[PDB]
Amino acid sequence: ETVCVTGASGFIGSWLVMRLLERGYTVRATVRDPTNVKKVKHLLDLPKAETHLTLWKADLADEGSFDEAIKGCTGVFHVATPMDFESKDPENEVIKPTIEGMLGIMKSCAAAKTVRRLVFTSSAGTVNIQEHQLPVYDESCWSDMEFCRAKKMTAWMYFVSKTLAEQAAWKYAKENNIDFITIIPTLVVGPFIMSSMPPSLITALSPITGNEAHYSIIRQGQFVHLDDLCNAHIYLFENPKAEGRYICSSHDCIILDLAKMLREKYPEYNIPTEFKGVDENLKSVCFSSKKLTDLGFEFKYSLEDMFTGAVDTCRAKGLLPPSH
Ligand SMILES: NC(=O)c1ccc[n+]([C@@H]2O[C@H](COP(=O)([O-])OP(=O)(O)OC[C@H]3O[C@@H](n4cnc5c(N)ncnc54)[C@H](OP(=O)(O)O)[C@@H]3O)[C@@H](O)[C@H]2O)c1
Ligand SMILES: O=C1C[C@@H](c2ccc(O)c(O)c2)Oc2cc(O)cc(O)c21
Repeated sequence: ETVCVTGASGFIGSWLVMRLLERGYTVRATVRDPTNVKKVKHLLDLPKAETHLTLWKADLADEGSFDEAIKGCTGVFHVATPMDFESKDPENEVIKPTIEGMLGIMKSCAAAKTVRRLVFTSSAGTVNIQEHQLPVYDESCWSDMEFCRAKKMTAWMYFVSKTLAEQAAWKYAKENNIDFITIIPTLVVGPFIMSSMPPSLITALSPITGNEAHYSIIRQGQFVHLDDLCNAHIYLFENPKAEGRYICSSHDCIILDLAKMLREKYPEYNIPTEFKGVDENLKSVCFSSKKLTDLGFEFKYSLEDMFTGAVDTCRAKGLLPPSH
């Protein structure tokens, strides 16, 4: 069957396309710019690309731009999203196109008549952005927008756009009887096929690069392997019993435990031993994937698997130095 993957050039998007083509799907992959060789070469080099992959030019900012790609598809994976954390105009450059792009794709789907299920890749930032952290989060939990806008932590604008897009999407879905599923990943770590630094790995490997601004996301961190996440996407698209939101998260630990793991695996890098405002008594915060595992889904990868995959790929591609 024929599925549309939005944001196919990205970290998650490109791996998903790979796994979909591997599974025998016909894939329509969207990108903003098909003349960009660094964005498309990795898609075209995929096994089955010549015969089973087409590229479509589309932007979330343009009304109706996903109309042609979606017509004829039996499913849609909406993975694309504005990823700028440092935007000087957050409302127009990030928040607004995320929500209207999302609703636009849902309408593009309704207009197609062929789409049997829309799978939206949401974000853990729609779940646990509040002042007090619960010990365990599930699918009933939503982020606090007032707190998010006021605190203005790293990625606040991104957290707001994702939260607002998902809530708007559920409203549209309930009112128009659209078979709609969302997947909520935590921090996605692993090897990848794209040629530039995946945004999440800026966060995940902060302990190695010393990027302190990203510490706030991993302070009480939750993680999932790229390949487990993409298999969860395919699983929930194919599983007829699937409904509502699904958390997809396999591990949790505080920055201290993560930095420990990395020092032990990578002695060549300068990884801190102490982090300001963080003690051994800091509670680990868990995202519960029980709804997903209850369906029959199995995670296959460990925290060590994720990070070795990520660092090894970064090295291979010259995105991390060999040592410090
Ligand atoms: N990775 C994680 O840790 C993580 C965790 C939770 C949720 N997520 C979600 O997973 C999805 C993919 O994340 P990612 O890590 O793969 O990020 P990524 O590498 O930045 O991929 C995002 C893709 O979106 C596309 N895009 C950006 N702006 C667009 C626009 N205005 N119109 C159309 N496409 C646009 C870009 O493709 P082009 O530049 O080629 O057009 C980019 O390749 C996002 O929805 C994100 O919210 C990611
Ligand atoms: O989309 C995400 C997930 C996000 C995150 C992970 C775990 C949490 O508890 C949480 O509130 C948010 O962190 C990210 C960091 C990035 O650099 C890129 C992302 O897409 C994300």
